[PDB]
Formats: sequence, C-alpha cells, structure tokens
Amino acid sequence: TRFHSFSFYELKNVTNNFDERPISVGGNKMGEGGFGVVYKGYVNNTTVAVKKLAITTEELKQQFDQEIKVMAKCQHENLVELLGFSSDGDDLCLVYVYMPNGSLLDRLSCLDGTPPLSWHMRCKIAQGAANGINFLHENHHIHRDIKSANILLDEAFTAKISDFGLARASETVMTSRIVGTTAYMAPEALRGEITPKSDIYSFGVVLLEIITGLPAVDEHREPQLLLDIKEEIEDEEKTIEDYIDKKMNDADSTSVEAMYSVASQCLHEKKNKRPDIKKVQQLLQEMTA
Ligand SMILES: O=c1[nH]c(N2CCOCC2)nc(N[C@@H]2CCCNC2)c1-c1nc2ccccc2s1
Repeated sequence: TRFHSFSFYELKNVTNNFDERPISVGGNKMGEGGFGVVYKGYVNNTTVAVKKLAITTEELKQQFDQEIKVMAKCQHENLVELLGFSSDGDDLCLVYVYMPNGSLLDRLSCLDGTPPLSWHMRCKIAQGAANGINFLHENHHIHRDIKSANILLDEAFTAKISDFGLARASETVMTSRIVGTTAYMAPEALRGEITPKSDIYSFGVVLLEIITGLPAVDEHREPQLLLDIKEEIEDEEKTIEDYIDKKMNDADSTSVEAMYSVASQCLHEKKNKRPDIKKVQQLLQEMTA
C-alpha cells in the first residue's frame, strides 16, 4: 500500500500553525509523549490527526520510516489508518484518520469530563485491541509499546492500536537501546530482549487498567505499579472484585473474572508460560459468548 505525500505548509495551515493550545481555548493539540505531538486538522474534506515528530534527529527519522513501513504492510480495522506523511518541511509529519474519542487512557481516566466507559464498551475495546495485536504478530511485527495511551478510540469506540515507530519485524533478539514504557514492560523487555511475548505482557497490564480504571503507575498510590495487584490477589489478601472500577454499573463478576484470568496469564513473569495472542483473542471472545 502507498501513501499520499502531503505538503508541510498545508499541514501547518490546517492545524493553525501547529498550535500548542488545547481543544477548549481554540488550539489544535491532542496529546504528546509518543516521540511527537498530535494536532487536530481538516484536510481534503476530512478531519485528521497530524503527528508532528519531536533523542537523536536520525533515530526520530528511523521511527518515522518504520511507522510508514509497518503501516504500508499492515492495514486492519484495529490499527490506526495512516492517510499520508510529510518529509519536505522542518518537522516530520504523519497524517492519520482522526480518532474522536482520544486514547483508552484518557477515557479510563474520564479526562475533560467524558462519561466513564461501560463494561460492555470495555469488553469490545479489549477484544478489538487483541485483534489488532494478533494482526501485527501474524505479520511478524512486535509493537514494543503496547499501553492504553497507544490504544485509540474512533467514532464508534472501536480500539485502534497506534504508534509503530518502535515496532520491529521478526520474519528472540537483544538490543542496547531499551525502549518502551516501564510500567507496562515485561521483565525480559526491560533487560533488552525483543520478542512478541513482551507485547502479551504489556497487554495484560492494559487489561488490568480496563478492569480497574487505575493507571499502570501512580506516584501517589500503593502499590504504585498496577501489575503488583496480581500478587495481592494471588497471595489472597484481596480479590479482583475489590479492584473493579466503581465507575461502571453493568460489570458482572463472571465476565470480569474471565477478563482478569486472561490478564493474569498474560502477566506470567516467564515469557514462555504466557499465552500467544491467538489464545488471548480466543479467551476474550469466549468471555462475551
Ligand atoms: O485523532 C486523535 N484524536 C485525539 N483526541 C480527539 C478528541 O479530543 C481529545 C484528543 N487524540 C489522539 N491522540 C492522543 C494521544 C495521547 C493521549 N491522548 C490522545 C488522536 C490520535 N493520536 C494518534 C497517535 C498516533 C497515530 C494516530 C493518532 S490519531
């Protein structure tokens, strides 16, 4: 698949000169951290998300080329759709289909007054995100940064996996440049190993965030790291019912326990004991069915 080459000045013009101001006051900024800032824009009769990239300038160009490579090979309903790019101007830009419901992290934290996600919507999001990871693993790609901030939500709250800049083709390797988000990383990924089993572990943390509505890491909380609740529950001090997000009215114990069981299996500290993505996908389908 081939993409449209956008002019930097067209992207600069539709995003109000890449405004740092947010949604309310009159700017276009939609979020940052994923090695760039995402801005809202309107191009060729469509609402778009324009990611202006902003380690080394060469490493940032490597991730720009990697994102296009992965997106050229990988088209799926549970991956964000790349509409084009821009290399001509000062800053590297990636253009996507606009995701009106932001990220799963934003929606789990009810950022900007949005209503809490229902258990019914959370199940669809978990299944959709697992279908997106399955498609990546089937095409021998390792995401390397699976987290709720990288699961975007469209007009129908369909889960769309994003950020393929750090993605690696497999088609267990070792690396000197350890990348990803600490609170979601498998022990072997924190040591430099590159394997699709690390994406399964990170997805297990995403499933706990979905059940609990709690962020993967919170400086003002005990445990500070969400993955530690797996041990508090296993060493029967608590149960998953004590951790269910109170901001839901439709969560039943049976399906929550079925999602928690998938998460627990994903979070096995030994990479070879974790289920593969097809098994995770099967278990999430049986939970609903
Ligand atoms: O299209 C988008 N809309 C919004 N909304 C729209 C509604 O108002 C709030 C902002 N947020 C986005 N991402 C950020 C990511 C960081 C955390 N917060 C959300 C995207 C995309 N972000 C990306 C990122 C990579 C690839 C494609 C896309 S599309």
